[PDB]
Amino acid sequence: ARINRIFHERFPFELVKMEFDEKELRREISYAIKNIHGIRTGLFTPDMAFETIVKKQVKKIREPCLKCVDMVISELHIREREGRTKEQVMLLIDIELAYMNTNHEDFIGIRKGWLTINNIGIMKGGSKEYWFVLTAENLSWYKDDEEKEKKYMLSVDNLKLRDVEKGFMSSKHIFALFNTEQRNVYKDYRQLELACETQEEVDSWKASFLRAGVYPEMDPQLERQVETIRNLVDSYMAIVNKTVRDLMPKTIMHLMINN
Repeated sequence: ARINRIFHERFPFELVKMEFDEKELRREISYAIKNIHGIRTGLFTPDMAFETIVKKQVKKIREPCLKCVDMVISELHIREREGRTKEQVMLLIDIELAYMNTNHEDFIGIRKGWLTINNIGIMKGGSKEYWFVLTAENLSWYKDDEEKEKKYMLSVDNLKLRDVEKGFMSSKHIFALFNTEQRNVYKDYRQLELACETQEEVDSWKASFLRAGVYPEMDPQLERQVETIRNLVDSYMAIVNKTVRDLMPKTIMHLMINN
């Protein structure tokens, strides 16, 4: 049975092969919102945009759960018991689809790093380094990784993202945050041309800014609704994986091995 225990701790590997294309998840969230409103208008995000995307991904779990039962039967009347152990695995998944419990270990119940300001004003020299935290809502500056100072901030929206021309440092690739409707870019430091340690870091920052909602150098509302639903789905599917990992061995131990 030290082989069986590997299954109970190899089954977690099958549950992470269930890959999906992100742009297909966003596509289905969008069509879900539109079909839920119907003829009406989108004042608030509907619940079924969350419930029906989650219910769709949970149904994918039936397969690996029934693989786990077959593997354990290989290691081990045992056939007649297989007819009863697999009902309780299907019936446990059905129960997961019957009700959506949002009261625990859920949101209801994005990028960090050091950035250097390349352009320095008349009152300062060298370069200015600060600890930067990016969220989907706002930008914040700090003097250290402890994130205690809370001195400068920028809005994710009403802001634009751009690359830079030739002449900027190549050893510390520089991007820029800027506005065109305002002269002062959220306590601007000479157009906020910020250097990173590597070019890959800049690209990752640009991706995070775009995800947050920074405009590159239905859509305004639908994209925010799609993003909100996507994050809520991920957090709730983390719960569903923990429950399945911890309930499969006990269902097999009770119904098959101990009998």
